[PDB]
Amino acid sequence: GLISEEDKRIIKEEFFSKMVNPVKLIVFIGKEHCQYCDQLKQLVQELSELTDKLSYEIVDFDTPEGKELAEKYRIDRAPATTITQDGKDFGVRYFGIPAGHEFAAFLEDIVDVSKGDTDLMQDSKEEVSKIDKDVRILIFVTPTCPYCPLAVRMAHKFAIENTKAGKGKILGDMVEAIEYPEWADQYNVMAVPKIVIQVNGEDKVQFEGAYPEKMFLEKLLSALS
Repeated sequence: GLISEEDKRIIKEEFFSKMVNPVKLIVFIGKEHCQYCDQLKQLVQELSELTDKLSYEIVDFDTPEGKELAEKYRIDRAPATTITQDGKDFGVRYFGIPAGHEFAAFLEDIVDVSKGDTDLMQDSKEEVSKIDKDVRILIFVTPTCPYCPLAVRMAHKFAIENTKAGKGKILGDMVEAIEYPEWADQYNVMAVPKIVIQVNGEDKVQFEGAYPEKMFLEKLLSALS
């Protein structure tokens, strides 16, 4: 009972009732960094039981088949969850448990991936549609940070539109800092959210705070230079 019966009802009528295409949550789990693996596994299961348009699959990252699946979905470590549209990679990932304020953002991502659509401004979709370089966006957060979801959701919408444009080169990765301290220490994460925009594997831009759509995009674009 990780999710109460009342919440299940609310999740179904407020979120999953808007789903269109089936969504599959592919969760990679290994023997490292997963103090909250049981909750993560129980979580994706409880959500999947809410609708026939949502399913999950727990993948063992510590095995050769698991590693290969990880490569196909561009996942380099576990725990990690990629929200796919019936297996199709949209670059919407969560590294760690989506607890606290990140829970609602997780639910919305499922819907947006189901619909394969976002509410970004037209100007922003047109720009994001032109991006043709491997872009990885890290969003360091904590379950307690109320603004963090905004940054996670913004990067994810960028990933979705870039997938819709037929590029599929933008990866939006929410990183739960409490579970990935070493990774967070790597970018001197203090205040959250902390955004790191990488192009072709190398860091190019870094900032703190949930930047509005136009400014977040401005930072993404400058990173591509």
